Amino acid sequence: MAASLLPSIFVPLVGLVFPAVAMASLFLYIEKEQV
Amino acid sequence: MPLSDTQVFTALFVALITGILSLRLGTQLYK
Amino acid sequence: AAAQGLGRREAVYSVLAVSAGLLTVAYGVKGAKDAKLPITVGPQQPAQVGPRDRI
Amino acid sequence: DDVNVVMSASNALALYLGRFVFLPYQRAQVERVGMPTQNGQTHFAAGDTRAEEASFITSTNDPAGFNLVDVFAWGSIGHAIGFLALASQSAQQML
Amino acid sequence: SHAVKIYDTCIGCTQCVRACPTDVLEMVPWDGCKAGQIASAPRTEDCVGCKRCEAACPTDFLSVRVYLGSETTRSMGLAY
Amino acid sequence: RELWYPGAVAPEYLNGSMAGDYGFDPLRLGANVETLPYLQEAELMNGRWAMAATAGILFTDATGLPKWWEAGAADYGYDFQTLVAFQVVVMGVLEAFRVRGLMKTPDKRVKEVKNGRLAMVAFLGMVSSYAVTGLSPLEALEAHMANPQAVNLFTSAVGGESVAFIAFLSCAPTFLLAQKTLGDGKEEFRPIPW
Amino acid sequence: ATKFPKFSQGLASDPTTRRIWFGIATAHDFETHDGMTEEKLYQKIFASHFGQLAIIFLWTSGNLFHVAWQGNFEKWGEDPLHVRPIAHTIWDPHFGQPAVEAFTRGGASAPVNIAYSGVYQWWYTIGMRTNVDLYNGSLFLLFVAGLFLFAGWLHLQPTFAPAVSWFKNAESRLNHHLSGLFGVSSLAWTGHLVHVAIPASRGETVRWDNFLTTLPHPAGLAPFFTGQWAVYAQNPDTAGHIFGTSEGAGTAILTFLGGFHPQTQSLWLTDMAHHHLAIAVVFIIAGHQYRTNFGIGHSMKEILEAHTAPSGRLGAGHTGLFDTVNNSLHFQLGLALASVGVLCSLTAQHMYSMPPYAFLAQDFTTQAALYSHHQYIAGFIMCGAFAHGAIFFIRDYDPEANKGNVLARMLEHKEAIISHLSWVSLFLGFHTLGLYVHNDVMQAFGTPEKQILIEPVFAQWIQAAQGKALYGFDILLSGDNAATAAGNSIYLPGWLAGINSSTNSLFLPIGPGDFLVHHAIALGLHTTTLILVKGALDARGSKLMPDKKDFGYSFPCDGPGRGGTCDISAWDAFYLAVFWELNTVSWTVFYFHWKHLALWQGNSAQFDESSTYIMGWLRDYLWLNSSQLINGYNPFGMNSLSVWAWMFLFGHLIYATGFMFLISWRGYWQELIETLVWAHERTPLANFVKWNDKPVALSIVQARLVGLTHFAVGFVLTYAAFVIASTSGKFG
Amino acid sequence: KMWLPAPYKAPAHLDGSIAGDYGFDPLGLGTNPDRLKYYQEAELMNARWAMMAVAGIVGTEVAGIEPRWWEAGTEDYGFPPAALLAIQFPVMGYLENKRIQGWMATDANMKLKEIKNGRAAMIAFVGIVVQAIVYREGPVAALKDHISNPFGCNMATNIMNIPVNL
Ligand code: CLA
Ligand code: CLA
Ligand code: CLA
Ligand code: CLA
Ligand code: CLA
Ligand SMILES: CC1=C(/C=C/C(C)=C/C=C/C(C)=C/C=C/C=C(C)/C=C/C=C(C)/C=C/C2=C(C)CCCC2(C)C)C(C)(C)CCC1
Ligand SMILES: CC1=C(/C=C/C(C)=C/C=C/C(C)=C/C=C/C=C(C)/C=C/C=C(C)/C=C/C2=C(C)CCCC2(C)C)C(C)(C)CCC1
Ligand code: SF4
Ligand code: SF4
Ligand code: SF4
Repeated sequence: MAASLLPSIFVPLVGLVFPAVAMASLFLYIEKEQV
Repeated sequence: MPLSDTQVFTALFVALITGILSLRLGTQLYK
Repeated sequence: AAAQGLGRREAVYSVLAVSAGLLTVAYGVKGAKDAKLPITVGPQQPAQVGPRDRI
Repeated sequence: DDVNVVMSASNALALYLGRFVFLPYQRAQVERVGMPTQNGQTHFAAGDTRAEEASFITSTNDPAGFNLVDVFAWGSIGHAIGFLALASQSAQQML
Repeated sequence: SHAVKIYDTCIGCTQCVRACPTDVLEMVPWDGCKAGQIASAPRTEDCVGCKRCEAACPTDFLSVRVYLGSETTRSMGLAY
Repeated sequence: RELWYPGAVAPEYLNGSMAGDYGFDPLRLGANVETLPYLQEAELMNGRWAMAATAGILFTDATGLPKWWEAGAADYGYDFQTLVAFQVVVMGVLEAFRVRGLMKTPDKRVKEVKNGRLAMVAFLGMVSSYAVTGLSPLEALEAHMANPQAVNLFTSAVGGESVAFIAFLSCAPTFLLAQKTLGDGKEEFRPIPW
Repeated sequence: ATKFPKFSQGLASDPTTRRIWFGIATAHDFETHDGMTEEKLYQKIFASHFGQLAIIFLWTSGNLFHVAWQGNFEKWGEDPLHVRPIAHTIWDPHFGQPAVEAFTRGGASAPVNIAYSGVYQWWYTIGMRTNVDLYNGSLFLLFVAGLFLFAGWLHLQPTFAPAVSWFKNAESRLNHHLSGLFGVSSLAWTGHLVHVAIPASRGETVRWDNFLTTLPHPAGLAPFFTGQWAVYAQNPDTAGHIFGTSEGAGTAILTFLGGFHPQTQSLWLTDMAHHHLAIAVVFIIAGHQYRTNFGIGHSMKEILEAHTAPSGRLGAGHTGLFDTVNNSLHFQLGLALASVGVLCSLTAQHMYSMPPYAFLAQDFTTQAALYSHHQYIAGFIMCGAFAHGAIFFIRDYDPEANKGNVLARMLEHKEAIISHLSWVSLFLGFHTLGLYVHNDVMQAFGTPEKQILIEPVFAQWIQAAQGKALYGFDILLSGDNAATAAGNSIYLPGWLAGINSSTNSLFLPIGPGDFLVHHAIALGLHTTTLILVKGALDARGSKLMPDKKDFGYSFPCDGPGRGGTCDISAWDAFYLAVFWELNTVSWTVFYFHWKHLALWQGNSAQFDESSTYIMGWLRDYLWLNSSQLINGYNPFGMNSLSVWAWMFLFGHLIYATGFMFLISWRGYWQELIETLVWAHERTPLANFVKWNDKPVALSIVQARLVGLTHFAVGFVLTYAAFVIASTSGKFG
Repeated sequence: KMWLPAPYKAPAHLDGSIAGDYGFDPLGLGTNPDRLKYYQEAELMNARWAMMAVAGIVGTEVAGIEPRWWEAGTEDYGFPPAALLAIQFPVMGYLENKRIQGWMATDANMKLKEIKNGRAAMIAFVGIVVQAIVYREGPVAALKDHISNPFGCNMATNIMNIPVNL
């Protein structure tokens, strides 16, 4: 059922998982050498 | 009356498709 | 041998992505409740009404 | 029928007005005021292919060249006047 | 690096050159002014952008102008 | 060779060399060359376990034994702790041997691949059908065959979800065709970059 | 070189951390990108507009989904005055048990946030009643957002990508936006109101299921096409009408009653439907003005060309401005921002006084939050409009082409404009501050009767002209003459009932405190305009720096020579004017909030007494209404205002951190970073890890921006926390 | 020859090569040739679907299987709508994907007759929908009522008399 499950999954997903992947990914791209 | 679980998950799947389309638009912009 | 497959960077990337998914799923399903977080425990108290009798 | 008489008459009246009274003035104004131009050249002349002028706007046997767009503009004016008259009349009657 | 431009109002007083802390500017022969010399900026890559030349230029308006552009190591004045 | 839909474009790293290669990898998980053999072997393993699971579920269900979801609670000779210790030891040894063999290293291969793929789909189907309706696979099949028109996934509790997903699947290749014919197909990014 | 500044080689080769910061900052400045043509500029702008429109629609769909799923929209609809709206559930792992037990408001079984955005009143007024309707709306807007994302993707392909000339087609764009984006949209909204919102307000639910079967009016379209349009106004809603029920419910769908619905204290929905209909007609007519493809209509170039004053007082008139506006994206952006900011101010100033949503006037926290929201947005948009005009003067202004037109004339008498702006600002500030200080002293010295209390008779006289009978001028609508007699056929009874009532805020009573604060507002607007107009007109050069146009819009300075040229750029003029904009908007919303709080406690005398001197604002408004806010959490537990207390202190933190970036400047920090570089390089076990980008201090412009952002963020968050917490603590 | 009388000259992009070409592009939509070809195919498709819809509606109403066509979705066939979408979407996706790949891979009188009957079927389907909205009688029944009382049953009266028949 959605109400009892989805908040407890998506709040860490959007506030811990997605930030981690996004920052790591952006770091890897920004520091990626032009060549 | 609360929303049914099927309603929430259908809207969430539509959101996932919308997010895919947003990624397509972002990649196209980056070109 | 304990780090046989992990010596590759992209193998570590897959490990950490899978670990992130499993930890977030388990936390939202079972981990939070097991730790007895106050947010997982219900309010279990009578409610209070704001001013102008606004619940 | 009151609405039909006043409305049809009004629309046709506006059409005739556009055809003879302000037609020379309107045509003189569109002669004086050129086509819209960007950077000194028309939108179509600058590359806006979607700004290609229509062809049906000149296909007219009217002595004064009252094309279909002139018909639609003056019929709109006549419909606006007529419905304003109807609406105002209804106010004056029941309010 | 930055961009340093010398304009023909220069009187060849050499003050821009003497004020430069990175040796970007130099005096060259020139018939346009009485003094017989105009400044130039060959070593533009070394311009940190401190604009001491503009501060030391007496001519109104300035004959030397520094336009801050792409920032390199030397332009940023980093010892690291 | 036929791809995962008529009109698809196989990824350049999917050239039909591997068994069962239908050029299906929208998320580019096998795009990296060095992990692609690992992902092949993960497919083969998950398929093999799903095949064994499908056999052990269907035979158990059709022979009147306890239901697959209930089979854990049955009274066995060995308790949970000793059984999991046995499992840990023997599967660790066997998987060590499998890993070292993998480190060392047509028709039948493709057959196995397809079979495993069907199994994994069929096992996911059994788990989902139990989770939605509470009916075992043969009971679910009998219920479907009794009233095929109205007793189905798309009329269950997750029916609208399934209808939306099938709509997405049906309308995906048309959008991919537009993307090919209009765009250049020169993506510098992959859905899974690693 | 690195790949992140894909659009800037000069930043790609930068070896310092400034690369990352300036690649973030200059990402959306498409005009300064390497190898950027005008066609690519316009196509990318078009697709970005598609993108953030899809963002807007996803934001709206998210609001709808959260209210539908986690909100209490049905229960709120049952008892709008005794149910606090719910925004969304809180799932915070950091909450303690008192926090979980204190944030559970409404009828929720989980911690929630009380929706102060008014979306409940708006959605109830438009006919939405159940969570299913809100869910359907959210799903539809999800589909719309996906459609716009696909449209952006499609119009980025070379076949579908439009040329520059398509964007430069001004006549067609404005014709279609006036007729269709404005006019037809207003017509469709009217159709919604007539078919759905009004019937839902009168009790009968008209959804898509029973749409096409329930006539919105007892008569069909016969009165419409037979011209008997007054039938649709025959029987309006009764004064004793309860919203959402059939008691005292009329049948008229379109009318001009005016005033407010007595039970909801908001505008009559039939009035607002008739309103949108009239707008639809006017704008559909207006969208046929210009000539596109059919040999009729005006040409905007020639409109501008023919409007030149014969006496030559304006110079060459508007000759050459069509191409100036059309080719300058910054001119268009400044105009659009100017208008949008004025509109946002108008929405703030009209929604509080003329609430369009049922049960919005009774919810005071939402009114305060909405007014503050739109005024701060308006002020920022205004600052942007002026900044983009300065950018137009630098990048896009052509003196040779604009020779002799009003714009070159502005350049010619810019000194007069700036000097008179300085004069009016100095006069206003001297006299307003002096009168405030005088009143402070007289109150301090125990003789408040000696205060200079100027009665604002001009605004009171306007109110008397507009129907207010408090002051007794009795001239135009308060008196008995032709204007009132003409008004008293349709609208004026309801307007007079609304304006002469002490409860609503249609035209509040005005006193000497209102005089002094409006003059403070005038000071703020005149000074912000001074700074911004000075930045725009001196953007291209001044006596201190004649060749300012060669340095771009935003540069740090021109060195310490010539006495010093700090904050000389037009960007720096904007940066300075944002402070004055925040100050002015804060003055306006402090005035709003205090006057309304006095009204809502029922004692307007408090504001009318204590608003004439600054200590009264500091004591009876700031100190007095901050009591419950700061007591959100304390050693004796916490309550529902602990989050707003934390945000209050949070905004204070950001404001102070901004002060750091604003006061201390680069060169102290650069040397400090140099010592830190040495330390890291010479630390054992830490020299194993080395930076890819050389760490450097924030550049001058960058840090000015960072400090301004912190200043503004702390400003907005502190005041949002205050205005919400105090109003909710006293009224819910 | 042309949608307007003889002193009408067609726009350049409509040179008469396509079947049923009467130079009717007053908005100039088909100026781009590749888009004109895509629109030719879209016209053919929408036309064929309008034909199928009109023919099916008239068949089910004249023969009396399904009067008042608009509620055919509500009628119970034993097969609920959700699974009907679930089976339609794969099959119709396959058919339309195959058709569009054929179109991208690539008698004049017969083609002209087809396109003209398509434009007629489009107009007819629009009329069926709007009449059904305003009158709530089936198409053939609406025709019968028009024949019996032409001045009592028409748009200029059915719009005047929505409340009495709805
Ligand atoms: C922009 C709109 C918006 C906003 C601000 C929020 C905000 C929130 N949502 Mg909601 N949500 C939205 C749209 C939005 N949602 C939509 C359209 C859906 C699909 C129907 C959902 C479905 C949803 C569920 C099912 C749940 C939340 C939850 C949450 C909360 C935090 C966890 C989270 O972020 O997971 C959000 C989950 C996602 C799967 C992502 C959905 C976001 C939309 C679809 C995309 C928005 C992107 C944005 C415009 C651009 C981002 C780029 C950049 C600016 C960062 C928070 C109150 C959870 C909650 O209530 O926790 C207490 C929860 O359980 N949301
Ligand atoms: C250290 C303390 C702390 C922490 C970590 C949190 C954390 C959280 N709180 Mg809690 N809270 C705290 C203290 C804290 N709180 C205190 C003291 C109070 C007062 C009692 C509250 C009151 C409170 C309430 C009332 C609510 C929360 C909510 C939340 C959640 C936000 C959901 C989310 O992740 O959205 C995603 C994160 C954001 C949207 C933040 C965006 C901000 C950034 C900086 C904007 C700019 C972005 C920019 C583009 C850069 C992005 C980089 C990116 C790629 C990484 C989160 C779990 C909410 C919640 O649970 O709803 C689901 C909620 O409603 N909290
Ligand atoms: C009928 C035809 C039509 C219509 C509907 C539109 C519609 C639109 N065009 Mg335009 N456009 C047209 C023809 C049309 N276009 C033509 C012929 C051309 C070629 C010249 C263009 C060229 C063009 C360009 C070049 C661009 C657009 C853009 C846009 C979008 C702007 C966003 C917007 O609507 O802001 C929302 C605005 C309104 C709804 C109207 C504003 C009214 C005021 C400000 C507010 C009043 C609101 C009201 C009081 C209610 C508010 C409260 C309520 C919500 C509670 C919009 C969807 C932009 C874009 O890319 O977006 C994708 C863009 O850059 N158009
Ligand atoms: C429709 C509106 C609109 C549009 C299209 C633009 C477009 C543009 N502006 Mg304009 N502008 C606008 C509104 C607009 N702006 C407004 C309202 C303001 C006033 C605030 C400005 C002020 C402004 C200045 C001063 C400048 C521009 C510039 C530009 C250009 C580049 C933007 C840039 O540098 O990258 C994108 C910008 C950024 C990434 C910086 C955003 C940083 C924000 C402020 C951080 C905010 C923090 C966040 C809210 C806090 C979260 C909450 C907290 C609790 C954690 C571009 C042409 C620049 C330029 O070169 O022009 C040619 C320039 O110098 N504009
Ligand atoms: C409360 C703080 C404060 C005050 C009083 C001022 C006052 C002023 N600013 Mg400043 N400003 C401030 C904060 C402040 N600013 C901040 C933080 C910023 C952001 C950087 C700015 C940015 C700014 C800009 C960018 C501009 C101004 C301008 C102005 C003037 C506006 C005209 C006016 O009101 O004249 C009335 C003047 C005053 C109220 C000043 C004080 C005069 C006092 C009352 C007289 C004292 C007499 C008394 C005998 C003194 C005893 C001293 C004795 C010991 C010698 C004025 C001098 C504008 C300007 O110059 O316009 C001409 C302008 O361009 N200011
Ligand atoms: C044959 C001929 C003739 C005659 C002709 C005619 C007579 C024509 C006509 C025509 C017409 C007769 C036309 C019309 C037109 C119309 C129109 C085009 C309309 C429009 C409308 C509108 C636009 C509307 C709007 C509105 C509405 C919708 C509602 C609201 C209000 C209003 C009104 C605003 C003659 C003998 C001379 C000569 C020879 C030939
Ligand atoms: C910098 C620049 C820019 C920008 C600027 C700006 C931003 C401005 C603003 C401006 C503004 C913001 C303005 C405003 C205005 C307003 C007005 C003008 C108003 C009016 C009103 C009226 C007229 C009214 C009347 C009346 C009354 C009194 C009341 C009642 C009703 C009536 C109607 C009767 C540009 C880009 C352009 C250019 C370049 C430079
Ligand atoms: S630039 Fe200014 S300072 Fe340097 S030489 Fe020419 S004049 Fe003298
Ligand atoms: S800026 Fe500093 S370095 Fe560059 S030239 Fe002028 S003085 Fe020499
Ligand atoms: S900013 Fe700092 S450095 Fe640049 S001029 Fe002003 S003071 Fe000298």
